[PDB]
Amino acid sequence: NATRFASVYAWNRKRISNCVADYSVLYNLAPFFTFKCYGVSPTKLNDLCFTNVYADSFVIRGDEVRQIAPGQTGNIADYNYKLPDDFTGCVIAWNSNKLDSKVSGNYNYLYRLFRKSNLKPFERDISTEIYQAGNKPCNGVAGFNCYFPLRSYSFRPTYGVGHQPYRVVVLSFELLHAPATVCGPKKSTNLVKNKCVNFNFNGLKGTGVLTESNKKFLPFQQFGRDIADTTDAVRDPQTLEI
Amino acid sequence: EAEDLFYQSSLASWNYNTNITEENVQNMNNAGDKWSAFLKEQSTLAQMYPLQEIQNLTVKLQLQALQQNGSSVLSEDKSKRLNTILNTMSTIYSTGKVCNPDNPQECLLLEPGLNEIMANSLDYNERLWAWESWRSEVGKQLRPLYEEYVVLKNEMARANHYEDYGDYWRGDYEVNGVDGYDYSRGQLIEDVEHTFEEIKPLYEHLHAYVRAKLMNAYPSYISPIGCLPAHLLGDMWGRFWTNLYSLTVPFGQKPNIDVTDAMVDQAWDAQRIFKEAEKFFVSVGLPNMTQGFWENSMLTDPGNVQKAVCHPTAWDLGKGDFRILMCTKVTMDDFLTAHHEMGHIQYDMAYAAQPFLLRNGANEGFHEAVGEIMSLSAATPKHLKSIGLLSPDFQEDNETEINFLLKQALTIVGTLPFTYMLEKWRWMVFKGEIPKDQWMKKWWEMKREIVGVVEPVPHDETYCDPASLFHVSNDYSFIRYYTRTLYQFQFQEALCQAAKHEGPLHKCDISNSTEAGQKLFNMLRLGKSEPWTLALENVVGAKNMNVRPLLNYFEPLFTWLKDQNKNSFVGWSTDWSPYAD
Repeated sequence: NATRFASVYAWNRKRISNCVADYSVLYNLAPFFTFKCYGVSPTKLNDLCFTNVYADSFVIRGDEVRQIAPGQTGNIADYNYKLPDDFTGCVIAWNSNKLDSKVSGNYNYLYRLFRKSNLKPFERDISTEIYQAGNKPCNGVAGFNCYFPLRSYSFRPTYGVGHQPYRVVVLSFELLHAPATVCGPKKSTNLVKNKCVNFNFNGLKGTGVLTESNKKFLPFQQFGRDIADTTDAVRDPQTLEI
Repeated sequence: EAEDLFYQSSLASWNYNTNITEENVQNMNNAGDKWSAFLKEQSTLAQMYPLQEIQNLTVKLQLQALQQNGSSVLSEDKSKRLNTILNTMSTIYSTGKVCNPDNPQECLLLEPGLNEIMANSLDYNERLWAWESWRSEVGKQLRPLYEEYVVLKNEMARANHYEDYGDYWRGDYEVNGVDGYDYSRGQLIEDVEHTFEEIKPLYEHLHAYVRAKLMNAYPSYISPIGCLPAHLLGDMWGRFWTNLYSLTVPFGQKPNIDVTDAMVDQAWDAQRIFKEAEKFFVSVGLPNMTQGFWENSMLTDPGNVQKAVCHPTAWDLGKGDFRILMCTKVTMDDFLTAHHEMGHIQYDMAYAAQPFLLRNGANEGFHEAVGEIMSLSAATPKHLKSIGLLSPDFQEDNETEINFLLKQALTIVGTLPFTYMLEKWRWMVFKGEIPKDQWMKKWWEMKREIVGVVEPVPHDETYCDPASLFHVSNDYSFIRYYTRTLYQFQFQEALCQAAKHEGPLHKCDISNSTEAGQKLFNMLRLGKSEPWTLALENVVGAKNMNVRPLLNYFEPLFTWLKDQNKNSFVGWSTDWSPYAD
């Protein structure tokens, strides 16, 4: 929900690490236009955690939304950015008609259509180099047989869907050998007392009868044991009650 | 950089066509000079291109449209002179005042005046002043204007390595660089002459059918043997013969096929016109509707406080923006041009990933011939019964299909010798084959032999007769209309060959079939990256221009035109004249 976005070749970095992500108000509410991705489903992210998550904020044309795919090549997927074959995360797009544009075309943000070579995935390429495919040079100026790929956008809300301003948030999921830090939301149920019931806690599994406890407890502990090495107290995962 | 400077210019023309104010005429100019500066700051940097070493065909098709220097090869006073005479010759056609020489106290204007007098007038002498005074008051000063114009464009063509200016309109059809699919610039001359020989019995049976039914209206004005007087063709020149349908109706007791009476009682609007007709495109296999087409286009004339020109055109603005502009009315003919003008805009929807030099048709007539195949497939009884607009049990016999065939005979087949008569004349005035005293004498001599029309008043060299049209007075191409029909019948045959319909081609229907979608969409997405001689082989299988589906379209008509003209005279002669008294 950013007010200012970055360019499509000037991708910024916002770290998502050591936190809990709540997708019950973002993905389940869904204020965006389209919701589709490959690799994983959006109903699989609630019980799956990863090590390091990255994201960005950039607005493309509407015809360039088909180039954002793993293994895709084209005018944007081979010259502006690249998605790798092992891309785990998902891509969410939403139209941004009147707030991200201006009158007579949004000439604030630019995009590169030609590059001198094929780029790697995660390349923040903001250079002003010239693609060459001829014989003679031009001494570094936009002149004879020398392309100038830097040209601004033309966003305005009275236009069609072919270059409608679509705010695309490419959220990149990545699992490593480090343990996971960012995990999705998960609903909870009510608690019952004075009954032999099953326990599915955050860090304790078993069965028994939950009664009131008059024992001392710590705010960081999960469970307690007696002298006979069995569980006799559990702290609430949502709250704190032993 | 051409996706921004032309896009600022062409949106000002869309803003001028929507809102006509005094601040909007200059809005096209100040955003329009930067595209004309970019058209010359790129073309002077594209003159030293080595075309002897580039092997890429996708690059070299882009550089052929950039190597053309344009109209600024010559000197500074002549580049001022071409900017001077071009806006002069279009202002006098738009603001031309013509009236009767007997009573000049009332003189009206162009568009409400001349249009009504060719529709329902039956008088001989009163309609004769409507055709003669337009050629005697507007076209008198064109002969000092066109004589220096015909020497201006010949010097533009010799420095750009052409033969003459007749090869400039044929330069868009030139295909070079591919072995086996070569097409010379002079190959279009003998191709037009070869395609006319199959339609020469087709027009001669149409020439005898019009004159035999017009014997009852004009007993002592039209000969049974000779040619046609020029002031009774139902049009200003003879391009559209649709207004002569009330005089050449085959059976008046048979009802016409129309949904004008069926559209009023269901309370249809202009929003329901483009919504039901968009279901024709998704059922074939084309992609869906864009949202900028709906909430931003002008289908309803916005009140009487502001003027807006709503002539039907599809505005290919740029970068994937698609807009249409017409005043949609509740009739039969406005629904067919709603099918036609969005057939151009779905052709432009296919090559959205192609660049600016490849975002065009394969020639100058490819963009309009691919739009009429949905308009021909919308007036069929198979489509109109499936949408529920007609009767659920409507009678269809052999006699009511002739009345549908004459709706496609008058406006399509009738302009094709008139397209041949003008474009052979325009090719030979720039080549210098005729002198100044034979400049206008050759025009009605070639008119009397190939279309069968004789002027009732003799015109000297001080009048300019073919420049009263819209395309001659604005310096546009006229060879696009001859291959407009030949491409729209080769497409409409070959698309519903895969739709497994057994019957005639006028009863064929490409909807409710996805076999014609994938056979079309790989041809629509090519654009100028592939030439037309290889894109034709993917659909119809023929790289050459042939007249085979045009003979099979009117094959019930060519049987009936043979049997009705057993007593009539086939052909014409160069002896009869209306002024020979």
